Amino acid sequence: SLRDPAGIFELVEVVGNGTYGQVYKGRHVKTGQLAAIKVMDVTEDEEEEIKLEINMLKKYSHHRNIATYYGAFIKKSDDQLWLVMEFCGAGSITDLVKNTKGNTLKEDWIAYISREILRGLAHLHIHHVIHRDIKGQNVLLTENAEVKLVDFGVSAQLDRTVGRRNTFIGTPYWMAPEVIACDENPDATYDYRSDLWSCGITAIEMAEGAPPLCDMHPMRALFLIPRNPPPRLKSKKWSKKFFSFIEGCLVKNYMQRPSTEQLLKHPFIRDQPNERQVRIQLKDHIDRTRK
Ligand SMILES: CNC(=O)c1c(C(N)=O)nc2n1[C@H]1C[C@H](C1)c1ccc(C#CC(C)(C)c3ncc(C)o3)cc1-2
Repeated sequence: SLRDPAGIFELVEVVGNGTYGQVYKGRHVKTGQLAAIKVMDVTEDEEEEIKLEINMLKKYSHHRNIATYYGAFIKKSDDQLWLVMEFCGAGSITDLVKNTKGNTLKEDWIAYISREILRGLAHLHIHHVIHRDIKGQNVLLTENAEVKLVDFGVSAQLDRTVGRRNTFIGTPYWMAPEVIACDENPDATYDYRSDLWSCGITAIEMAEGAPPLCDMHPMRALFLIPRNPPPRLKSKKWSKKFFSFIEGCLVKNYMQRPSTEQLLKHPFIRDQPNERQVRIQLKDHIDRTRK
């Protein structure tokens, strides 16, 4: 039932990569409006599973902190599946830190971005959806400094032979301990609280420019996350509220880790006086980097 994108959408250039496939800057032919397009090689037997993934994307993307779902297309050739969503022109928060002097963001910026992540997560969690891949690369900015989540998990449940696009393991650095299977955790599953650990790692990334364990081989990092104590910010310059926020996100045992609603009520998230100027400071930084 998925039509060919010819005359509807066109690919302009590559903007990045997912765990599988590539993400392009795309254009709606008739209006010229931009859209981001996730292009992945798919076989004709993957079709039934993809249709189930589509309905999940459509249903839970209707929130201002989640990139909006536009539509799905199959470019016949293996064939290509095109997942069309809202374009977030200012790129990822990973790019934002990398393109800032000293590779560090102001604490009030971290507070604003983290709250927006948490609001997007709260919307997903209330609908029984775990994001499963929160990281700076999956947290995007638009031209008017709006924060949007991308690439929330839509797979599994069919017991089938997992399709090629779902056979890859991404980066481990933002993974919660409980998600990594070991001798004491044979069936390591995602809990909604696994996203909160990832949110905490993302705040360290905004603060230091890199997640903890960045100097290690990804396989070595995967082994250390379940064994290592909660990660900490290296500098002492940070406020007591920021250290307390990181502590909450990064409670080692997920069983005592706070919920998304509890973390949205944390003073570092809840008490944002300079909220108005932060959004202005971000918009001005977006334009400064663009040119
Ligand atoms: C400048 N923009 C981007 O770089 C940009 C944009 C975007 N939407 O603009 N999207 C991405 N990127 C980067 C590549 C990687 C991060 C990346 C990686 C994965 C994805 C994605 C995705 C899907 C599953 C299609 C989605 N998410 C939300 C919905 C409704 O559907 C998107 C992106």
